Amino acid sequence: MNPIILIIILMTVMLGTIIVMISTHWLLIWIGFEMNMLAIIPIMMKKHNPRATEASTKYFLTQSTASMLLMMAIIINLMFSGQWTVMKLFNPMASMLMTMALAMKLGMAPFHFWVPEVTQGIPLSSGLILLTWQKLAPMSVLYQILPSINLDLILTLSILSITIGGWGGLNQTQLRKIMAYSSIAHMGWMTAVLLYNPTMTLLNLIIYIIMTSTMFTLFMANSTTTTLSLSHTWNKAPIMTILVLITLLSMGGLPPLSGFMPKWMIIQEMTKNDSIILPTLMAITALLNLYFYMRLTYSTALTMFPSTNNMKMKWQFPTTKRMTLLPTMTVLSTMLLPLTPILSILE
Amino acid sequence: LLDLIWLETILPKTISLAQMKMSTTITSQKGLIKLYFLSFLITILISTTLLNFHE
Amino acid sequence: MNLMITLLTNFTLATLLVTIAFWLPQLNVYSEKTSPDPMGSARLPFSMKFFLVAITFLLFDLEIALLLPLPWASQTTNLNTMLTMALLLIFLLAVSLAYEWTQKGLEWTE
Amino acid sequence: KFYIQEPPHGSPNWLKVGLTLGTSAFLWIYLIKQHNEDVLEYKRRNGLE
Amino acid sequence: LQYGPLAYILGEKTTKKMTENSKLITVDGNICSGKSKLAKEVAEKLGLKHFPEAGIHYADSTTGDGKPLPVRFSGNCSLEKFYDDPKSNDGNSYRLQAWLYASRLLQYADALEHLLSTGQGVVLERSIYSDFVFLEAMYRQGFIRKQCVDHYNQVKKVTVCEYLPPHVVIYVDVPVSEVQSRIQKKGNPHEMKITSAYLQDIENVYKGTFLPEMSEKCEVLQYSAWEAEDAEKVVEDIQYLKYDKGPWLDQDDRKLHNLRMLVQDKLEVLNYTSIPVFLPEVTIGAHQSDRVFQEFTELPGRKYRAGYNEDVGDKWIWLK
Amino acid sequence: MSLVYMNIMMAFTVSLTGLLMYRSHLMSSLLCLEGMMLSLFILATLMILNSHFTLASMMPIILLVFAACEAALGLSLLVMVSNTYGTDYVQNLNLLQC
Amino acid sequence: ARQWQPDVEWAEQYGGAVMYPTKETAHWKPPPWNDVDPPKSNLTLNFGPQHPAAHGVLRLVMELSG
Amino acid sequence: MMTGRQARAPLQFLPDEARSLPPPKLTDPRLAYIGFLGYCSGLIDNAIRRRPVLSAGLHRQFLYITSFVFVGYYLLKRQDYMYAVRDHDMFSYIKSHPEDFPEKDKKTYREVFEEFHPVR
Amino acid sequence: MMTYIVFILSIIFVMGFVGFSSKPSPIYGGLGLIVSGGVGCGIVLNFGGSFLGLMVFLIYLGGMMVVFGYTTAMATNKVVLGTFITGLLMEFLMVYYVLKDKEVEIVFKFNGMGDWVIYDTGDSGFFSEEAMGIAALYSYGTWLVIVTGWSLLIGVVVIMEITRGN
Ligand SMILES: CCCCCCCCCCCCCCCCCC(=O)OC[C@H](COP(=O)(O)OCCN)OC(=O)CCCCCCCCCCCCCCCCC
Ligand SMILES: Nc1ncnc2c1ncn2[C@@H]1O[C@H](COP(=O)(O)O)[C@@H](O)[C@H]1O
Repeated sequence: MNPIILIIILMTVMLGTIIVMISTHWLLIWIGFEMNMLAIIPIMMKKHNPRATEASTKYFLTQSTASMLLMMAIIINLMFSGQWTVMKLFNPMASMLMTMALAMKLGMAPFHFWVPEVTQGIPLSSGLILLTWQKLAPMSVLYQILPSINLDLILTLSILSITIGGWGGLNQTQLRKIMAYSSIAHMGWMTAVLLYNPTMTLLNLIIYIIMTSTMFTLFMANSTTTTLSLSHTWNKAPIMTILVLITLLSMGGLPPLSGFMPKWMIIQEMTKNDSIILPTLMAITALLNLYFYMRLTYSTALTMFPSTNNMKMKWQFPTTKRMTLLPTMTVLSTMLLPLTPILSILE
Repeated sequence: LLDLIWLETILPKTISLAQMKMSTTITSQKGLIKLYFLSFLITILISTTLLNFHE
Repeated sequence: MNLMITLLTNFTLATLLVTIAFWLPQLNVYSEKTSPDPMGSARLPFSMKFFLVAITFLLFDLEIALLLPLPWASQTTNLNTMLTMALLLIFLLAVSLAYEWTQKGLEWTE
Repeated sequence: KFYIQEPPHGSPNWLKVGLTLGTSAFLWIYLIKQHNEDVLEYKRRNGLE
Repeated sequence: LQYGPLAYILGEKTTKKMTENSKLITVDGNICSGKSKLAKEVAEKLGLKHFPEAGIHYADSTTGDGKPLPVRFSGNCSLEKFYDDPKSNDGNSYRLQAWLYASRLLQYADALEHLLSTGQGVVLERSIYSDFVFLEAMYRQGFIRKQCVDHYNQVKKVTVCEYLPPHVVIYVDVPVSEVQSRIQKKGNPHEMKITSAYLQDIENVYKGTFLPEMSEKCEVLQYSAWEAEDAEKVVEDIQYLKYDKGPWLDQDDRKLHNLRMLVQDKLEVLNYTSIPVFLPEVTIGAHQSDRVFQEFTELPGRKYRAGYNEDVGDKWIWLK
Repeated sequence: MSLVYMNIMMAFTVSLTGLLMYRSHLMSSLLCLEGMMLSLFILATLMILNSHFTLASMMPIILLVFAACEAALGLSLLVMVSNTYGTDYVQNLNLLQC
Repeated sequence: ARQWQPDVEWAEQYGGAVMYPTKETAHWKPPPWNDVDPPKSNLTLNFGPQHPAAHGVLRLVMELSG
Repeated sequence: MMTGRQARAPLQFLPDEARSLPPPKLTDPRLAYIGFLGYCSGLIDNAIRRRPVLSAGLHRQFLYITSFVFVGYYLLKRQDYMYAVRDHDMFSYIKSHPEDFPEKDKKTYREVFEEFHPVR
Repeated sequence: MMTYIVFILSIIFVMGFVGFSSKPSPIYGGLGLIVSGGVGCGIVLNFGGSFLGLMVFLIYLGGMMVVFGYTTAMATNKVVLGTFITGLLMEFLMVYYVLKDKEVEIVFKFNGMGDWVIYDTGDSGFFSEEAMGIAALYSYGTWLVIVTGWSLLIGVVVIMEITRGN
């Protein structure tokens, strides 16, 4: 791929997300999602192997079905309210179809059946973009339609996303599928607190983006795509094993690490609204995520697996990969819990 | 009997094997896209008829 | 209504002449024959280039679909904006053709 | 000499160190001026002199 | 990093220095096919830069002081112990073959890096396309197992697909007995222990596998033993080659830019040499791994990046 | 409400259930997607004309243009799949099971 | 004596496609390491003796490439 | 929650009434922990690239500390602003609604009969 | 019956979507989608949407479905007839319900009158209102034309990138 065309295509991805974020007309929302998908398809097909074409095809089919259901929800809104203002919706059928469309775009369960496959087929950079940047625009639309969202529907999608994101990563060795099931579980955690406090939704989104960007940046820097290949990292750079240790311990929700912060604030807001059973079941299900994170930490950092002889040749050559913002993203994803009342800047 | 088997069994091992088996039920899919879109349609049918989320 | 009558009459004449062509010389019995090509039996290989010129047609046809309300849009009272956006859409069709040009898309069906 | 091929980080990158220290000290003096302007604006808006 | 995508955006296209003389040449032959001086002669006639055969310590020659490190840090393998005990129990044989394949992979990455950054053709000696010629000979002579050949074919499948073939292969037809006489005139007590059937399997895998697939993806030149001595005949054969075969034709600026961004990241070149297929001839235990790594880290010039070593006298670290 | 809107929504949901139940072909999935687009086009036109809402007359053209570019993108993905496997059968697309 | 570290027997546990290889998850391999699955042609036309633009009686077996 | 408040003047990081608040002092322990995060970022940047951790990039660590303090100062200003606006809305709502807030008649513990539960 | 032409074309539209979306093969599915696009175009044309119906026939059918049949020509059962007649049974039973009751309820409630009654009784002078609204894409739709043209230019670039295979 031409770097000029790479610049223009990534700016078109960002422009599609911006058009979804800043527009006051439902057609322009749909246009921004079309621009976003249409631009991010070549970033998935960067290496031109059959798994990336398969992944881009599954991604296309799911996002196109979501875009058509979104436009049907918009059209029912034009039926029952005659207008186009991006605000609450004026029909629970349009609200239900738009909630379904945004849950498809986020890969929330039970529309989760594309996110591990599509994350597996594409490279680590496009997987980073898919799991961080493509989670921005539908959370913005859910932020703007939350007076019309059915509470039962969003909590059912949230519990199903948390349970499947828990039980999915417990039998995985690929890193990209682990990050994808972590994405499904974290989207459940985000959408559960949405009708209670969407500031905590923004908080969970930003902390998940920081942690996910840290782990994908470490995966790009160490060229690891499986657990077993990740386990060789101590014999080449043990600081990378320490950082994936502390970051995977952060992403499960261990205190004092700052991935405990979002889910603790989500329990802090959901128990205000007299829901005590529901964040309890959410917190009990998050221990599955923390369990396969413990599996990954034992496989990588706290032990030392046997290696092969050709590591001695790689001892002699430094990393030339420009690890952009990786110390910043490791410091922010772990050590932000003393700065927890910074969450009011998202109000 | 108690403190290598049964107290070691009732809380942690039964839960561990249960989570093992449920993780095998989740992640044993045949990869087929037809089945996933069929499950999506089943979801929209259950959310329209069974739980009545359109109300 | 008159359009529907005209469409039905033209379609009826077409189907009537096709009925006469498939049943009046099929009154013949002539003879039980068997009749037992550049490619013999092998599968037709896909041509990437014919598909690319079809997609280039589809995208320029969408750009035409944007350009079609121009004889109505010349009547507007915002003529500077209309002339700007009209020149910009024809310019975007030209830039799409230029990127199809320079990146070798118009080759061997130029 | 030690190295057979000259490293990129053997000689210091004086343009990079100059940009680093200059931008850093510019942010420090802009932050000090911003904080003094903010304490003066607070002590005027609530009137604490 | 002086080169990146920004250097590609700002105008530097690597075909703006790609002349007709910029040809990657790999000279091939058996253990005494006399190609040693022939590659240097062909390099010095056309003005091409000569890269010799990668021994054990090529990676030592690229990094640090250039002087060879000990074998326990580079290789953990002895060619001499392979010549003495080819059917050895400790697994020196495939471990040596895998280290030599990684060394030739590194040398081939350096060769393409020089060819793409300078525009000067490079004369090589037994590139990675001619490294399995010794693997299959060791397998036919029973020196390693089937699983070692499987591991090598995995590493070849995930390494050689990332690279273009050479331009000119200069292979030298020498009989086995002349090679044996050159080994006996050499007088090396290790090199004389090489058997006859091993050399015959080397020649078999050469003439039946290497040239029948390098005859299409690149250009072969196949000389005898006594006509590979006049260098000017070989250079005249090189200068009059109709460059029409091979995938060096469909290489514009973007594809060679991808290749150049590949071959400067040496941890991406050597990414899948250490695939975790735990094979006992190369699998190092964790205690010995940590011990060799913490003895290697104490070596001078090796604890930090190559401009950050006080023990060898890198100044100005407090501003870097 | 209006009777024809039932038919257009039911055509949208029939094309949905066609898309949401694959048989063999990926081209049939794209055809079901564009049947969904077709029903959306018709339904938008009937609403915008019945409202006499003049400014949204340009909206169905925008729907048609953006989703035809979407369809061209999907046809190119299908073409690359059928270049890899020889057919556009969906059972070839299951290498991401593991 | 010293701190124990895992062996090959422990290392190959985490290295399948899944973590718990059961009856259902048994036939699953790891992918190729660079995520490149192996690719798993050119037309052959036979322009027979049916054609006037060939001057009379000619059969042409082409091998087109598009 | 407070999204109807900062929408009449949208996309203002710090509005015009944010200057009426006191700014955070430059010895703020919140800002000091942010500067410690800058120091840790400099140490991890010298560690992941195999530089000497404490000895290389004192200009680089100094810019990491400068950058985090410079961002975190305005982040703390916005934090103080949003909690101030939270309390201003709360106090204006309690003042403008006396009927929603009864002043509780505070019974002293002589009138309050709590049950005693004996630990015997 | 003649007051019901939009409704009868809509019944043919639903029947045609059941016809192709039961998916015999992409060739006949393309055929059924073309015939369905024609009758849905007739639905549009009977409300005075002349430009949008001609945008169906020109753009949708004459370009995009031509490209679909073009790709179907190059790239490339009991279940079909059974699900076909199942959808036809469901549709004709819903039609019999809404014709006996002048009312139906599946998701929404729907009136059973002739769908001419939902119109307006005015006029528009010397212009089609829908034509002038489409003409306002240039005077008013500046941002809309900018994002549509940029998405089409990116569409050309994206197709050329993902079909190059390098
Ligand atoms: C309220 C909502 C509003 C919005 C809130 C904020 C949202 C921020 C979301 C950020 C999303 C970033 C997406 C990821 C980066 C995109 C570009 C990219 O792909 O970078 C990787 C790039 C790939 O280079 P390439 O040569 O193509 O590699 C192929 C294989 N070698 O290069 C590399 O591989 C180099 C290695 C390092 C790459 C690091 C990239 C980090 C990007 C994220 C930074 C942290 C996020 C911002 C901080 C928090 C803000 C709230
Ligand atoms: N499997 C192998 N067996 C013997 N020698 C090998 C093998 N692989 C590489 N070589 C090298 O090939 C050299 C022969 O090339 P030369 O002596 O330069 O003609 C030997 O000296 C070895 O260093």
